[PDB]
Amino acid sequence: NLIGVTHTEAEAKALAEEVEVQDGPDENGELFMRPGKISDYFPKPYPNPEAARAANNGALPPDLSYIVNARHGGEDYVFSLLTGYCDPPAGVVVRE
Amino acid sequence: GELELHPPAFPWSHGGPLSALDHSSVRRGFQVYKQVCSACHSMDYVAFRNLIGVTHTEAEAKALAEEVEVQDGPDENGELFMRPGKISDYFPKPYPNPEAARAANNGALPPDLSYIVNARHGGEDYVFSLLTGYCDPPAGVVVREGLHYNPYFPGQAIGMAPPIYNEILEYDDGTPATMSQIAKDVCTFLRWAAEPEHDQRKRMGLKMLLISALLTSLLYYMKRHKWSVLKSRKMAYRPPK
Amino acid sequence: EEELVDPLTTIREHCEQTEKCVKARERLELCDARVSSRSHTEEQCTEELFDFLHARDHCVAHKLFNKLK
Amino acid sequence: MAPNIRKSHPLLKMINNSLIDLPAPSNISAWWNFGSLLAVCLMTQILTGLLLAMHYTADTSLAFSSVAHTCRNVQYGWLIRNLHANGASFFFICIFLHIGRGLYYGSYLYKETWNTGVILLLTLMATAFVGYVLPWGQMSFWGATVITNLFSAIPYIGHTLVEWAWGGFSVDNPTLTRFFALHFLLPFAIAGITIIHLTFLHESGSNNPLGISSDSDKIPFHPYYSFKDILGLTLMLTPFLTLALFSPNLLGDPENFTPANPLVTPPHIKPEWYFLFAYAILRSIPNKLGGVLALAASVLILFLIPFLHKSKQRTMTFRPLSQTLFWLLVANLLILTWIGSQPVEHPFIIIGQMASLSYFTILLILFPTIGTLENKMLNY
Amino acid sequence: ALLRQAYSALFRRTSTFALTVVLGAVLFERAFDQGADAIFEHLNEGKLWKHIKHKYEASEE
Amino acid sequence: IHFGNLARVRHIITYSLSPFEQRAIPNIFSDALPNVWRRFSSQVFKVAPPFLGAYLLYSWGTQEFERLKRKNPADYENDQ
Amino acid sequence: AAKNVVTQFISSLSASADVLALSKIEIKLSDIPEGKNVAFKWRGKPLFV
Ligand code: HEC
Ligand code: HEM
Ligand code: HEM
Ligand SMILES: CO/N=C(/C(=O)OC)c1ccccc1COc1cc(C)c(I)cc1C
Ligand SMILES: CCCCCCCCO[C@@H]1O[C@H](CO)[C@@H](O)[C@H](O)[C@H]1O
Ligand SMILES: [Zn+2]
Repeated sequence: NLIGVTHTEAEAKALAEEVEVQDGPDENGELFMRPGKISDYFPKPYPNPEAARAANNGALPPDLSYIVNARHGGEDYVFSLLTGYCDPPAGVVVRE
Repeated sequence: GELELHPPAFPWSHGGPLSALDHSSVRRGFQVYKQVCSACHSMDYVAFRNLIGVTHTEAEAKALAEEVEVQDGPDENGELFMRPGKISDYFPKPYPNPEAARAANNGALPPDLSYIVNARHGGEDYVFSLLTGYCDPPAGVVVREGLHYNPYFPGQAIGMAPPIYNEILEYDDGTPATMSQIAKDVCTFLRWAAEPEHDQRKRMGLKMLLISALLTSLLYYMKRHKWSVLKSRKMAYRPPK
Repeated sequence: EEELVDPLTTIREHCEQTEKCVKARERLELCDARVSSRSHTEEQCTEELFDFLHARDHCVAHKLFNKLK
Repeated sequence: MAPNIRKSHPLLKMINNSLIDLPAPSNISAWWNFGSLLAVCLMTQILTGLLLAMHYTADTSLAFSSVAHTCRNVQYGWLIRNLHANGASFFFICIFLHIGRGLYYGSYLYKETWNTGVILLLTLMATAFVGYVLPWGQMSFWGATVITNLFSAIPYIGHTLVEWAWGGFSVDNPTLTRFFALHFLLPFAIAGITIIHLTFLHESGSNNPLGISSDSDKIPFHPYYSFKDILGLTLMLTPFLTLALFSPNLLGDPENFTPANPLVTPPHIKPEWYFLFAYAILRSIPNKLGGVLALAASVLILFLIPFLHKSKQRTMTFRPLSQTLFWLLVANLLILTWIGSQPVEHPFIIIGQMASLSYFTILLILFPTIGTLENKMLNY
Repeated sequence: ALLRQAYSALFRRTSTFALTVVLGAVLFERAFDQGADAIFEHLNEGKLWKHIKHKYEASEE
Repeated sequence: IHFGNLARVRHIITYSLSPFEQRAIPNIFSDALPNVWRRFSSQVFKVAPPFLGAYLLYSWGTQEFERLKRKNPADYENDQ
Repeated sequence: AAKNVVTQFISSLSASADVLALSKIEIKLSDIPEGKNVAFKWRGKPLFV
């Protein structure tokens, strides 16, 4: 998708090679590893939500594909969230 | 093209338009699969619940389904885990993917046996003869290392090892485990497994034939009745001359 | 006294000794005999064999199930 | 405006003047029942069709399993399925009788009613063709590939038409899905045209077995033909149910009980009986392009029929010669059918080419010729 | 004289007629099934689970 | 209006009786069957022939196919 | 016939063999200790006992 958009057909190939993907099975039935190709989708950082929650405290870092159109205010909103963390005002106690 | 040998036609208990499945046999047939075929053969479309009211008690089934461990999850860690089987579970695959099965059968892929009978020409008549029917090759026929001879299978070289042999297990119902007796049952089971409806469908056919015959007769009267007016009709051409 | 025998192989016998089965089982051996002796023949007694089994088994079917349960 | 309430109601005036007060010959036979049957048939397929569609999943990884689930899990699912697959046949049977009838009584002189007919058939044919792929079984798959692959015989403008039709480079999901959509659609389009069909008919009324003005003696559709029609229905519905309730798969090939696998090809690839005759003609000509044409024309030919009528009389009732030529033709189809259920080895092949060769020859030369010659024997 | 009596109380008024079919049908169903089911089963004596059930229902372990 | 414009017909009388006054399927033997035969008879020699003439070709075609599968002992008379 | 065929098709849309399977879940009252809580899974949503 990146090609013709933000990268060269070259950049992308390489860019996609920086990752290892799970393909197969092979002649033995085992799953194996291989270097990424342009026809590959951006790697998941986890294998399933139950796991992600595990490494973020119950919190589930939502897939960011459609995120902007998924929250009210889109980018205007997704911006302010990032650029905008701060200390709580009086009476506001944030759980550990 | 080439020469084949068509299986004869055994008079299966359930071969009649009005004859159901000898559930007694099926129950056994089941075991034959459960303790023999379910070693290389999958039956993905059946599940222990299906057995209830058919060949086992709701009790038998539960227990029967518990004899297995299944993979569920993920859990509150994401890992997959193990648990004992429940009726709502489908008969366990003996492998995880063909590529693997082939690996443990010499390229050969023991096909899922769910719809098998309706998947091969001659159904059970066929699937029977195959089992009860392996033998030595005739002159000129050399079988490659790894395949066994069976005239009832195209190419005569099947990758399946003769699966049954007298007393290869024991029917806890008492029936003598003679080979054919096994193949008989397993085939019968195969039919059920492939079309549970079987019975109810034939029970319907009956009802349908009865209503049908009666309602056609009735309609035929009424058709004639009304039409009489025309078929009885008489006409004359009387000009003024 | 109670020696477990597969009705199959029994009825298989009874049939092999039958007008058709015999006039076939004979047709085979004849093939086999020559085919086996010969070293350079492409011949195969498949046909003949089938002829036999086709006959044998037909017979088998007609009776084999009366014995099984 | 009017006394009763079925002639002054812009709706009942259409449920009436088309099925109750409708002027019908008094002598039409059983070969006229296929009309309504064909209809009723549709009315049913569509219904069972939906009922299934409500449980189907069009996807090369669930199509088979869904259909299977539909049978094993859905209440009366299996029943509903049978009826549909068999409804298909019942449908064709009725169509073929319907068509034969029209040929044997020159109903095709009703040009429009005829051409609409032909189209209706075409649509029905296409319709099944797609519906077959849905269960995505071996035959489902391969039948798709074999047929769709013919298109690539057209020069230039085809090698593309195909990859477009597939949505890819081979029959795959992209196809399945679009076929399902198509199978959902076409039936309706059939229902639609069927309306136009019956209209062009009501512009002249039914042709009768004798082939002479019925005006001298016509009867009201009801109860005469409404009654006849229902009896006709039962006299068919019986075997339809009889086979579909006692011998389900008698008709359907088994290779379709084996989940489609693009890697392995079935021993023999052969369609459902109602496509056999055509299959046989396709396979008679060795040359994808030619065979394609022969297939096309093998069915398209129908359109010509009207322009190939030479007898001074309409129905063959009073034309012995034509009649046997007609039955020679019918049997000529049986053969083609049979030849289609067989491989491509002698004698079949030669018998094949002949049958097809005679099929066209009859509808193109004999029929029109024996017709003329017939006329002169009447001394006309 | 059933035919008479019938044509009078039943098949006369298109109302009692219909009313008969309804009720009539009710009876038909209720008793056509029995017969059919019974016939069917008989033709399959001891093959159905309805028969071989006594062998595991409260008689094992 | 489709009942009246049809055609000009004169001097024809027709008499018919209510269904109730006449018989349901009258004279099954004296009239019915005899005609059922008549009809059958008249057509057989038109229809039947080619159908029959096909059964042959089907038979020969099929029958002969099998024959071409069995081996010809003459191919193997000098394979010593 | 009518009545039947119609019943047949109508029950067709109601729940199927499988969905009716996960329908119910039972719990043994003779394996749960005092105080401690254990949660299962029912009609998708967890169940507390
Ligand atoms: C030892 C593993 C093994 C077991 C256990 C086994 N089979 Fe098979 N079976 C196979 C294999 C492998 C094949 C495939 C051979 C081939 O297709 O070349 C096969 C194929 C089949 C086929 C037929 C394939 C065809 O095309 O006709 C059927 C039917 C079948 N098995 C039935 C059974 C039955 C019945 C049982 C149990 C009573 C059974 N098998 C037990 C290994 C086994
Ligand atoms: C889509 C399905 C079709 C339906 C549901 C249908 C229905 C009908 C109906 C209701 C009639 C009136 C009664 C009768 O059958 O004689 C009719 C007549 C006719 N149909 Fe069709 N038809 C169909 C297909 C066709 C086809 C494929 C042809 C042939 C190309 C065709 C040709 C005719 C002709 C010529 C008549 C005139 C009947 C006569 O001679 O009186 N129809 N059709
Ligand atoms: C023109 C009338 C119809 C014809 C001739 C027809 C024919 C068929 C055929 C040929 C099949 C293959 C059946 C098999 O597996 O043996 C089929 C399947 C199916 N049809 Fe139809 N169909 C018709 C209408 C419909 C309609 C209107 C729908 C719904 C809009 C529908 C939905 C399906 C579905 C879900 C399947 C796939 C699952 C299955 O095979 O049962 N059909 N149809
Ligand atoms: C998707 O394949 N469907 C098939 C079928 O028979 O569906 C009912 C099928 C299966 C195996 C081989 C060929 C086909 C389709 O063949 C066709 C299809 C159509 C339309 C016609 I005109 C003529 C022929 C010969
Ligand atoms: C020509 C019209 C024939 C209609 C026949 C109606 C047959 C439907 O009969 C069905 O039989 C099943 C088996 O016992 C039952 O389980 C169903 O409830 C019943 O409706
Ligand atoms: Zn096949």
